[PDB]
Amino acid sequence: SCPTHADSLNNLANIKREQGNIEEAVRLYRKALEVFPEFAAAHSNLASVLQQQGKLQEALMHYKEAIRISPTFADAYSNMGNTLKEMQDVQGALQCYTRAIQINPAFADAHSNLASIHKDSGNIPEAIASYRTALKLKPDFPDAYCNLAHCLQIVCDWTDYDERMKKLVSIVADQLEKNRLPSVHPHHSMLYPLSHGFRKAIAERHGNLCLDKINVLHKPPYEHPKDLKLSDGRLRVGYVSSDFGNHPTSHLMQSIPGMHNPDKFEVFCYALSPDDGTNFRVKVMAEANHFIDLSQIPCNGKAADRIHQDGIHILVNMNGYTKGARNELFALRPAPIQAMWLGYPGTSGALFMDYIITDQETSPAEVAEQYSEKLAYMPHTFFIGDHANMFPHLKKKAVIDFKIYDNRIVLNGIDLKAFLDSLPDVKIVKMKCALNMPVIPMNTIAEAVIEMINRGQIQITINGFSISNGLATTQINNKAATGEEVPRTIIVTTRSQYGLPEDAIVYCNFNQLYKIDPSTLQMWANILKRVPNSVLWLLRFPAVGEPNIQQYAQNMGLPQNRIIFSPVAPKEEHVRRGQLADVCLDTPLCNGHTTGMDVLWAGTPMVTMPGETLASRVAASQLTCLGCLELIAKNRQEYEDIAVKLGTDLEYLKKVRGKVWKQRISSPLFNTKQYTMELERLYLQMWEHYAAGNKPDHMIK
Ligand SMILES: O=c1ccn([C@@H]2O[C@H](COP(=O)(O)OP(=O)(O)O)[C@@H](O)[C@H]2O)c(=O)[nH]1
Repeated sequence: SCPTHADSLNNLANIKREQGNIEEAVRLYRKALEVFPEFAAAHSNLASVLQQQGKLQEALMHYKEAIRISPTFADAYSNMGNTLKEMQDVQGALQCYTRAIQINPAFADAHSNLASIHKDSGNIPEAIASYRTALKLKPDFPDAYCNLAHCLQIVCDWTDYDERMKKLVSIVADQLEKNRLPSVHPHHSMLYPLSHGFRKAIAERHGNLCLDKINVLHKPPYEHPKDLKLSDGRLRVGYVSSDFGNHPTSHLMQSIPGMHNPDKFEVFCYALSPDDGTNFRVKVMAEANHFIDLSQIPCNGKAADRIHQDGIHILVNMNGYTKGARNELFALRPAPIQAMWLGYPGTSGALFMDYIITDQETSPAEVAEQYSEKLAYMPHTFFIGDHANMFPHLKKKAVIDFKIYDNRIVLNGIDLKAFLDSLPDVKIVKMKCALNMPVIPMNTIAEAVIEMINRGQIQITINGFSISNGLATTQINNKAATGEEVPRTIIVTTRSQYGLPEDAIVYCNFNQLYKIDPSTLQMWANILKRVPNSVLWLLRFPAVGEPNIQQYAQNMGLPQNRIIFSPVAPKEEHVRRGQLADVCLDTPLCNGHTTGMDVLWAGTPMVTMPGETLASRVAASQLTCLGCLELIAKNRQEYEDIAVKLGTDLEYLKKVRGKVWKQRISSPLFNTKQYTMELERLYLQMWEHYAAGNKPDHMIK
């Protein structure tokens, strides 16, 4: 019952904790509490190691004790908050934060945590405010600084940008050198000028967080299959994602599990999130050989057991370091071969991952040192899209002529042909080097369509055919607006709907604004200045970034009307309105990935400049697969030149649009059947290699 004794125990456990011996520390803390139970400091310490080990429910118990013993303990309130946050009790976490701030107005950590809550809930201006307050109270505060840095990045606040990037590097450099966990998230490292080494290290450090959380389970190594006998000659492939539902990932690969060859493969889909009722989740469950809902097995131990009992040979990680990931499953290694795929544009940096599925364009062998996994190449690009299936109505288009452009007033529809054949005089414009663009002339009918658009009407009727206003698809068929269903009506899309000029080159970029940096905007200003008859089309993504971007745009000499903003739209509208643009200017810092497949499906030429990171090379990979090497810039000047040519030489622009318009169908880019077959071949290399007794090595065909 001696406090001086218990205190000595506490001091000793801190020692064991800094040596990285988490397990012995817990034993010492527990000894201190057995001696002197009213020991606030011991409860608080034991709580944060229990939190590290993912034993949240029990850590919460000890934080509460620490609070009862010392009601002035703002540090304990703030930590207990983090625990509740991790338990998905954000209401209770918020209470813990504000209460710490009430007790100690100058307690920086609580302000930083309060900010994070806002940052997660999309309230960026509020998060930015609380971070700034935390930094005023505690100027040397890496976590706060780096998160604020990301907030500023999100809304395009480039105040002291150059100096900011320099301090981020200095922070990561100092933390890595002192063997601490870097304040920069692995997913965000792709945005800052860190060395390839630093990025991988960050990733690794983060991957190790899973280890304390699984070591606690005390699980033995799993015995993996050495053959395919128990699976009747079938390779068992497990796809693990928290995004089987209305999420970009499903928009890319939902068709794949059903395209696997049942003779050689047995597809197991492991959902980390619960059913959201969308068709995406419905399709994958219906076409996968087995669909397992792991969201109902919260214990990573019991969940990995499930995977192992299914007998998976190749386990595929589609989350990496994104929201909803449960990499503890991979840390446990329930499969002999575990690969990174599609969902995360980076390296896990962790031992528990063997391959990263990619291609020679995205990840050339000379930069194989930015990954920790062995490279596994797909023949063309590793990127795939399900556009051919989700938006087949965009396979053909038709225009209306107002005195011929291919992107001023556009009609799409599965029944578009039958409607045209009902019209009196339709001119059929040929595309050279089997393809044509029907042109509806300015008639009484063509006037009624314009009319519906100008008056903001939902829809009209022409010769019994249903003509829909592209702005109101969600009132006509919400499932069709989200991409879950193919539209059953003919849709009209115009530049007037979005305030785009009818007589100008339209450069577009439909990415989140965080992908844009000062150097990129400067590049785009140079283009707009060299092509005076043009505008830049961007999205309010988020809206608060618009005033910031516009502000810098005018510092570069661009009048307001040069950049035109639109609101974020439903999937189908988003993809469809891409048809309106003449050219898409890709962001070099982090390319449009899904967004890249989007603009390409509309037959819109995309100009890109491949960097060194995987994230910055996906666009070029897409383009080479498509067959457009002349849209790939080697440097900033060639990028600006390529865009200035497409903008000023109208025949060259017509020729390239015609290329993308044809090749998006003829190339293997949107071919999910071929892609799946290539993927299967890649798997079999992986398996043959492992069965032959070898350890993972690069897979270049
Ligand atoms: O106006 C828009 C703009 C974007 N998107 C969708 O939002 C997602 C963007 O997510 P992400 O930032 O991850 O795109 P990526 O980085 O993969 O290109 C994509 O599915 C787009 O199709 C949309 O539905 N409407």
